[PDB]
Amino acid sequence: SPLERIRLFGRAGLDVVAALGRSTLFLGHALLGRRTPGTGLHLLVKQLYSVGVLSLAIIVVSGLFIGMVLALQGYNILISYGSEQAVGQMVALTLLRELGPVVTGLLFAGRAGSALTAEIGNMKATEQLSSLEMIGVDPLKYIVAPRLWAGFISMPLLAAIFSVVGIWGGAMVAVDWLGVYEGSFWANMQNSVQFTEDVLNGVIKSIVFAFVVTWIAVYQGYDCEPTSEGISRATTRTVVYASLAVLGLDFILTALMF
Amino acid sequence: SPLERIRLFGRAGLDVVAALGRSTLFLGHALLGRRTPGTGLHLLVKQLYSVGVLSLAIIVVSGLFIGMVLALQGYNILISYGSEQAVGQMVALTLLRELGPVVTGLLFAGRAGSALTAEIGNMKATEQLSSLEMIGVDPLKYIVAPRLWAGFISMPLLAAIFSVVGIWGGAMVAVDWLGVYEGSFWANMQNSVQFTEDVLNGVIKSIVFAFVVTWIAVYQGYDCEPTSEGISRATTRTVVYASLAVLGLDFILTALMF
Amino acid sequence: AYAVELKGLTFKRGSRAIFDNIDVRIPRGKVTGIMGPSGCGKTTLLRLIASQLRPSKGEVWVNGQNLPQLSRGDLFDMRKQFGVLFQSGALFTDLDVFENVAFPLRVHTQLPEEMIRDIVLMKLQAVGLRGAVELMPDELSGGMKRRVALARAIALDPQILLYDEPFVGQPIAMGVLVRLIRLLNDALGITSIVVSHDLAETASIADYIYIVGDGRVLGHGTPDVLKETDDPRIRQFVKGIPDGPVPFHYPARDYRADLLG
Amino acid sequence: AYAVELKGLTFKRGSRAIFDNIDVRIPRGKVTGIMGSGCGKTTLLRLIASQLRPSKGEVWVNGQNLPQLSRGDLFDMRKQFGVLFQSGALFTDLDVFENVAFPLRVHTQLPEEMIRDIVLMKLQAVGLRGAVELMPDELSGGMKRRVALARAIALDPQILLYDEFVGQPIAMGVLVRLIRLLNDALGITSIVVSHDLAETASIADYIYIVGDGRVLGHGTPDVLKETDDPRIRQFVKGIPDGPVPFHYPARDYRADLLG
Amino acid sequence: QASLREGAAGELQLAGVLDYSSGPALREQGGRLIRASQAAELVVDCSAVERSSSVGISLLLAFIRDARKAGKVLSVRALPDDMREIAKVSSLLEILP
Amino acid sequence: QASLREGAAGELQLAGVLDYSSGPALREQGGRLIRASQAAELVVDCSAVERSSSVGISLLLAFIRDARKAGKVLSVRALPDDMREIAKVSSLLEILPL
Ligand SMILES: CCCCCCCCCCCCCCCC(=O)OC[C@H](COP(=O)(O)O)OC(=O)CCCCCCCCCCCCCCC
Ligand SMILES: CCCCCCCCCCCCCCCC(=O)OC[C@H](COP(=O)(O)O)OC(=O)CCCCCCCCCCCCCCC
Ligand SMILES: CCCCCCCCCCCCCCCC(=O)OC[C@H](COP(=O)(O)O)OC(=O)CCCCCCCCCCCCCCC
Ligand SMILES: CCCCCCCCCCCCCCCC(=O)OC[C@H](COP(=O)(O)O)OC(=O)CCCCCCCCCCCCCCC
Ligand SMILES: [Mg+2]
Ligand SMILES: [Mg+2]
Repeated sequence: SPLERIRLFGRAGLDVVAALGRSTLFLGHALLGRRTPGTGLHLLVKQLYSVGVLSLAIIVVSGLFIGMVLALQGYNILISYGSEQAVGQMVALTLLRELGPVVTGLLFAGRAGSALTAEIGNMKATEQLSSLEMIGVDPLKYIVAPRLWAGFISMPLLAAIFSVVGIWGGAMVAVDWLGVYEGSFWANMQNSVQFTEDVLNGVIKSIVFAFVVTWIAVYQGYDCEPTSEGISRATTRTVVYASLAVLGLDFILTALMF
Repeated sequence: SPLERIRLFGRAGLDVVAALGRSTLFLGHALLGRRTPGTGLHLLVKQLYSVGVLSLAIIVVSGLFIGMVLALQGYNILISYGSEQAVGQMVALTLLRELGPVVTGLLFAGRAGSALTAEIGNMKATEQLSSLEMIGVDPLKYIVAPRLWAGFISMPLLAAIFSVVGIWGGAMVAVDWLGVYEGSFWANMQNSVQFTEDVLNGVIKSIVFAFVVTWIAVYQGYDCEPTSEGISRATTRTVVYASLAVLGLDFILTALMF
Repeated sequence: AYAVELKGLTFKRGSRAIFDNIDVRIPRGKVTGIMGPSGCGKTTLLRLIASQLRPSKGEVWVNGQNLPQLSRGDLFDMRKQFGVLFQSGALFTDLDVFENVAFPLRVHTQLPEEMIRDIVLMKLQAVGLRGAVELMPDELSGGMKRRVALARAIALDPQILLYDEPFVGQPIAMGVLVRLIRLLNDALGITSIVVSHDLAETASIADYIYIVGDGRVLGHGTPDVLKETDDPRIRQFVKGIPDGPVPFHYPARDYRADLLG
Repeated sequence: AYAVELKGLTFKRGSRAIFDNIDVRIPRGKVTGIMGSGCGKTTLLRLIASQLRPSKGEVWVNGQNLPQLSRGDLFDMRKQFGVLFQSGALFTDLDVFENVAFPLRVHTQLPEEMIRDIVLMKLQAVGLRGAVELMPDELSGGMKRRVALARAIALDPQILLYDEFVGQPIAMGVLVRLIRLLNDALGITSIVVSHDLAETASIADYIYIVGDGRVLGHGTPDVLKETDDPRIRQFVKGIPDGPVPFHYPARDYRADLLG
Repeated sequence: QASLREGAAGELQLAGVLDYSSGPALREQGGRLIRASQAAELVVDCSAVERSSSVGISLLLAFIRDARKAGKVLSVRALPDDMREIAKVSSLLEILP
Repeated sequence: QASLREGAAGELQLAGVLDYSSGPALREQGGRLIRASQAAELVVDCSAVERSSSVGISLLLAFIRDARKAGKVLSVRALPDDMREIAKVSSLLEILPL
């Protein structure tokens, strides 16, 4: 009935807020709650290799591909406007202030946002997390806390690597394939980057969405329902939500610095 | 040992090609094998709902955001050069001829490429698929066949909707927010689109993505190992591969047509 | 005379030889129960006598003719003879309970949608899950999710029907199911193949129980004649007896020097 | 005298009132078994392990009550019990050795050679001494539970509860022998929480039944075998039909079939 | 397979096998064709019904939903032994007359 | 908790409780400090050991891997009740020289 559908809609509405506040409390208890006995830097390293180092081939190959795409494309668009030697700054503007970090947030929400929700969500279904509180180790600090720190300090690094490989691949297709003058690429590139509005801009834009990408990826797993299908629905909710919180948050972050 | 690591690497290398060929045989048996009794168009409609219609809010909101990002950004870079009317053409050209289909393949590999492998891999873990062959319905034709069909005929449609909403949102931020002259947006836009190299180009680039995305997303699930963790690893392998099958194939599709 | 027979049956799964020259003879009309250790191919042996998995070499004589030597248009026509009750139900999630139970009907048969409802309704009654003709398989408890799957199986009225892990996670739910698997047998006169490692209730309803181990059938018989067969492996399986042919301890070095060195 | 007591215990999960004024009294040194799906017996375990805060009421475990202790003392109390969760609940990123050693490296700072002795003698007790090398997915289903039982018995808890022997005979036999050996040998309280009534009653000494929010009686396995409580006689035996309905609430076999 | 005949005076006459195949044909030639002509006191006897499945039970159940719709009352006689076992598991045994 | 003493002539003397806490201290003051001075025929008797856990078992087990390392042979006496219970498990019976 309509009165049933609207009640279900309002319930889903208020529940979405309830979850958005529960996630904030969860992030609080995870990041600055206490210091449980089982913690250390070995956890952060073990999680840094599973969240970043494992996600290295995907984003590197993707950055190479997207760079040879942006160059192979803008050259075709620049060949009509005469700004031919201006394709270098393009693969370093359309890949270093908005698309670099955005595509890195899309691939890091997909690989290490779905592989971090199906790994921290499958631990909840097999009682791997519940068997930690009964040992005495707060799972928010032993399991969730390292994953939150290996997302914060790996997605900006992955975005920088993404931008570097994309720029270099754009060079390798502009210069070696499309035959634009070699030195002009990097020259025209570096005179018009304006570090404080390109490099640091994209890096803050990557820290922002990257932090969000590993907060709504480590919470959706922690608050999934403990079943083989609850995990598989959470690992999809965390790709949807972490793609929206990459794109829309990139709009909110680019409206502040164009 | 090194002799052990290299043997394991060669085994994975040959295993990858074994899977690459098994996937092709699977797609063959799914798309043109036979006509099992349980088939129909109702399956294709039910799938088109879960694959496309459910994936409609994600890509629409994302297209709006990416459009009001593209415009809000290119206006900033093009004002420096001095070209300002053309932001409607530049914003539309990037989205329609490339970034449109690419970001749609990234969000469709994430939402309906993970909620597809997870849905068809849980169908394998709970013996939902094995209980079909023993009924007598080929699951490749009853389960996989509509899912593949839903992907082929929904991701291009979602990419077109993505490009339309992105163009319109770029207008709504250029015109209503950034104050560029209204009519010039669409005018400068439509005189320099060249349908056969921007609309049909992006549409073929999106069809090519859909065939390679909805097939590595429907196979990853069908060939997962039947466990709550095998599914969660397959729903990540299908985001990684279908992002690498979007970016890389977009590089091979844009070399064909700049 | 025999519903299912496995003449020289063996199965390969990646040069692993899950089975090597086994010979089971399923008597029709009787609740036969096959079992063994966890990971002995119990569930894999089902996909063979149901022809969901092609054997390596050998034939499975099911209700007359053999399965792996039939045309697909006739193998499908044979599929009407058996239904499968998997553990955890194996219920189609996108279909509701009514269409779930009706699915085997709408496949092999073109019956009026009103006549099909009567067949689905009487079945769902026979298992007690008649009132929940409305729900979705996740709106059902774990115990009742299996009874509706059993009803889906007994649709089309198969002459044999296989139960993989029929009574895994129970006590009252397990009782109704162990009563139904016997009622369906004595009433319908259909061959039941209960295939679970849970020995007590299996032997309770079984009439000719088998044991499968490490690729070969490790004997068989009536539950009492199998209770004291003096086969070390089978006496170790039929009773608790933690240590026996199957090692209780794992293959390691002497414990004396284990912590010493 | 009693290891665990639930004085006026009740639990609420999203205004559903899972429990309502239950009172269980776990006798120490004895294998007690609280069998019952809806009864949410697994949820109760958390309560008596203080993984879940009760709605109102206190759980007297080995003396003082759990929900009224400081976190630095609640953790210090956690040393008293271990949990043998079904399917192993084994840390996947850790190997079997570090898996069993994990409870040691948490509450204790012992030399890494002394931790090895306890892990080695603890893994040998369950029979899984040779697989000190593997990863929890390289272990079979039944064998994985045995390593978990060893991780639990590490630190030598005084009580231990094994929620869900299930879905596995030779393996189930070793497990049901170990849960009794660990009890009579170590003198530790065992709380076996499984639906499999037969083997529970086999090892149980004071078995409970939890149903629809309230403890539906309790006692020794034989005194509970014929308590004449319709619900409990329906649970303790097969008897498909009884207080718990065999049929779902349909409308009418005459009307719904014809109308 | 089987056939249906001898209407218009009750005494409905049923032939050998009522399975999934012979279901819809028997229903169509009985449901509207036969049961519309019938007057009253309808008796159907499954005397020459040697093998049958639940499909057959649904058929006899497909014979009551319309006689009741057509007001006139029906009853079943000479029910096959195979149908009786199928009828016994279900709660519809009392429903059948 | 407990203490360790009376070395250099075997006859190692053990005090009351050997738990997770008193473990490392007893090992350190026994392992290198005490067992290095010892000569031979080492006997350790857990007479005044009234409560103990498996940490105590591993302590007695850590007393053997160094005497064997130091060549001289040791044996345990006065095995208390609870220690025996944990030693009546796996590799702590015949392994333990008593
Ligand atoms: C006075 C209090 C009013 C309440 C305010 C709550 C609003 C926030 C929630 C929005 C409604 C969500 C309904 C869920 C839909 C559904 O069916 O539910 C579907 C899903 C979840 O359910 P599924 O299990 O079906 O996945 O919900 C969502 O998709 C959640 C939406 C997240 C959006 C919230 C954050 C957006 C932030 C931007 C706000 C600024 C606006 C800018 C424009 C000017
Ligand atoms: C000429 C050939 C075309 C080149 C590209 C082909 C496309 C496919 C290859 C891309 C790599 C696939 C990795 C998938 C990610 C994954 O497995 O996900 C990340 C995984 C994690 O492994 P798990 O399965 O254990 O989680 O990391 C790996 O172990 C992958 C190892 C592969 C490393 C090779 C790629 C490195 C650099 C790529 C080439 C450099 C480009 C420059 C050359 C000019
Ligand atoms: C004119 C139109 C313009 C409108 C623009 C709107 C932009 C809105 C931004 C989009 C963000 C969507 C978030 C999706 C999360 C969701 O659905 O939220 C829903 C989910 C849970 O939903 P469930 O009930 O389905 O599980 O939330 C979570 O699981 C936790 C996510 C919380 C993170 C929220 C992001 C806040 C970021 C704040 C940091 C900013 C730092 C900047 C400093 C410089
Ligand atoms: C206009 C022409 C028409 C175009 C037609 C489309 C072509 C179809 C291509 C098929 C793609 C393979 C699908 C495999 C199926 C599957 O599930 O494949 C799965 C298996 C993996 O097996 P596992 O399950 O063992 O991991 O293989 C893969 O991982 C496939 C990864 C796909 C990556 C695509 C990369 C292509 C881009 C290459 C660019 C290189 C350029 C280098 C220059 C420097
Ligand atoms: Mg099995
Ligand atoms: Mg439970």
